[PDB]
Amino acid sequence: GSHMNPPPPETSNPNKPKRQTNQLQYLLRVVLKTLWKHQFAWPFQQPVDAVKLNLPDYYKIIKTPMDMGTIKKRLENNYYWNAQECIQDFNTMFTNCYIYNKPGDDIVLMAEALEKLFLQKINELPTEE
Ligand SMILES: CNC(=O)[C@H](CCCCNC(C)=O)NC(C)=O
Repeated sequence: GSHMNPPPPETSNPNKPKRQTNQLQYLLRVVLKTLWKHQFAWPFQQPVDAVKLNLPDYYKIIKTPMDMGTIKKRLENNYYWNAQECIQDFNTMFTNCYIYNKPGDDIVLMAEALEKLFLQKINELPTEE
């Protein structure tokens, strides 16, 4: 894509420690699956294209971008060490939306719907086995 968008967050790195846990499996099979198919997921399914959206300040404001396409690939590629690393990426995605956009805005209402669902599912994250 455009040189004015940053490289997306990495989804592979042989230097990073990785493991599968039952909590990470739940984050893929239950949490990400649930959020991904929601009516309001689409703005979150890939990195923000600030060029296409005509938002040239987006990567000046948001210095820790994150999206669910990145999270999906990180889960599928077993990139994470633990559930906390994955939960933080979801938390980062939601907070970026709330920092960059205004309380009334369509994208904020969309994020809030996804976040409500996320919280329902994380409250049920299984005991680590
Ligand atoms: C051109 N503007 C849009 O398309 C809007 C606003 C997008 C803001 C950037 N994305 C995020 C996730 O913060 N997207 C809608 C309203 O769904």
